[PDB]
Amino acid sequence: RFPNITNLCPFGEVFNATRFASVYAWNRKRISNCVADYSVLYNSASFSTFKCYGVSPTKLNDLCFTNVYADSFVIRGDEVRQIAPGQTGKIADYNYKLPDDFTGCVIAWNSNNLDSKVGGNYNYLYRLFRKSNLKPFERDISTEIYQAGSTPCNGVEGFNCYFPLQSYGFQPTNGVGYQPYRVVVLSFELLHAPATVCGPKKSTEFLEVLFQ
Amino acid sequence: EVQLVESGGGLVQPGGSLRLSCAASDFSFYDYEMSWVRQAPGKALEWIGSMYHSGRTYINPSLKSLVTISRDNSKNTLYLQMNSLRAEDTAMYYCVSNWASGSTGDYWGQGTLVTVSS
Ligand SMILES: *[C@@H]1O[C@H](CO)[C@@H](O)[C@H](O)[C@H]1NC(C)=O
Repeated sequence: RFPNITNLCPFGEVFNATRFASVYAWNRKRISNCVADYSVLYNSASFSTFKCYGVSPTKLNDLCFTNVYADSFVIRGDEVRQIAPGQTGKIADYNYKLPDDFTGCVIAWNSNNLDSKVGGNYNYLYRLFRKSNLKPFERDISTEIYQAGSTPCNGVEGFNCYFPLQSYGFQPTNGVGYQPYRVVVLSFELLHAPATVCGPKKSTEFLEVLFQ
Repeated sequence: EVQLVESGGGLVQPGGSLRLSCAASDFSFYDYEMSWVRQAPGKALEWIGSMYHSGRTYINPSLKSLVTISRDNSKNTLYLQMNSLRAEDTAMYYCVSNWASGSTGDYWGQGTLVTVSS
């Protein structure tokens, strides 16, 4: 049976969460049976990135989807550009990979005020390396020893054998490329099935996304 | 009822050690991570270290010289050992499952208070 689409989508539970995931353990939340008003989301805060792929950005208040997935994590400023299709680097290769045919939006903002501390916040981690690149929307939460050279590890950390996770360090005096950014990736599912997420019935065209 | 219970914990002299423990209802609480986290008065939540499902550990790089984390799998119990404690180390100490998943995907213990002074 076709779904009820009357409630407003609970974007606040994602965007306003107290503590974000570490990027290697990025958190996914399914969004369904609700009305996504992107004009309201866009005006809810000052975002430094708000870019959509695989979809017309101005049509977002009129488009319908079978599901929306909201993926959230923290990275440093210089890495936000890697959250896009066809990028490479430590984040895109080993932590969070978007597909080439990505359908969704990437939303990010500077969280120096919340996520950095005098003396340094080490609470957020990233993965340093993997034997192979992540597939799109793959999550790796394992902690196997990575053989960085020609010495066999036999499961032991040591010479040329590295533990694969690493703390960021977030102090408010960091340069902006080393300051924390909270990221939300909205993935739009398009299965051949009844829509469960739609824009508002009486909607303005989502024009404000053009004038950043 | 409560699924994550810290014990140990109480008064410590400056320069002393304390060992904390955390008993889990189930071993799935170590999938994928179990963490020790503390909160000092005045201060923000500070992650101390984690033990991952594999049995390996990663410690806050600014505290690694003072902290050890270990597990007893039969008892579903995680241990925190800290040495050379100072007044700064007075805090509520918590055991958190899947801390790296953020506040919407984690599971918190009740906490145990550790107080340092003369
Ligand atoms: C998050 O918090 C602020 C203030 O409480 C609010 O104005 C904003 O709408 C919230 N963001 C979302 C996406 O709901």
